[PDB]
Amino acid sequence: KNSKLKQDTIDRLTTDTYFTEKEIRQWHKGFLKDCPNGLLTEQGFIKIYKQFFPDGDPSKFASLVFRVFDENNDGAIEFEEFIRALSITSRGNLDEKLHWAFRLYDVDNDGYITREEMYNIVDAIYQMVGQQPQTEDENTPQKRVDKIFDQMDKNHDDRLTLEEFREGSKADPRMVQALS
Ligand SMILES: CN(C)CCCN1c2ccccc2Sc2ccc(Cl)cc21
Ligand SMILES: [Ca+2]
Ligand SMILES: [Ca+2]
Ligand SMILES: [Ca+2]
Repeated sequence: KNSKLKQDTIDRLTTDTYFTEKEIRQWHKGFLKDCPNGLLTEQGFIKIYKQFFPDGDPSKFASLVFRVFDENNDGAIEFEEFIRALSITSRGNLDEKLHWAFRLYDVDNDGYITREEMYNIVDAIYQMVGQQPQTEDENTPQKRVDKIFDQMDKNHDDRLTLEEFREGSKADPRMVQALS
């Protein structure tokens, strides 16, 4: 019964996250309000994003986030996955946050961010806003991303490793700023 919070789950969570046992039990109550039976599917996750961005279509972005939350790739976000992601994004140190962002941009999980993956995240963000925006010629989404990508791509091989992305993002936080 996915609804019941087991002690074994709490034990791993207090080891792996910055939440106390009392905080985890309180979060489990709120989690059950949005997800009474304890498992959030991708459609369920898209549905919550749609409510929050009524003038856009956040489906593409929500699906990208969902796959990073769903660490075991079983098609549902369990409470333990929710708490782990919340710990990283709301309490984690800068290296932990940037690793999470790297996983979001690395759509195919091959260990590299390509320009095309970065374009795709940006396009998804624009869709969520609800705008495929007309831009001046030098301000196109591709042009903006390309200049930031080029500065992070220190060996100019058209892909970003975790280290290129993380150190580059410390000098220029815009790619991860856009995620929030
Ligand atoms: C205000 N709230 C909806 C929580 C914040 C938004 N958001 C989110 C959505 C639904 C369930 C959990 C989360 S945590 C989170 C972590 C990373 C990113 Cl990129 C987004 C989110
Ligand atoms: Ca899962
Ligand atoms: Ca990739
Ligand atoms: Ca590179």
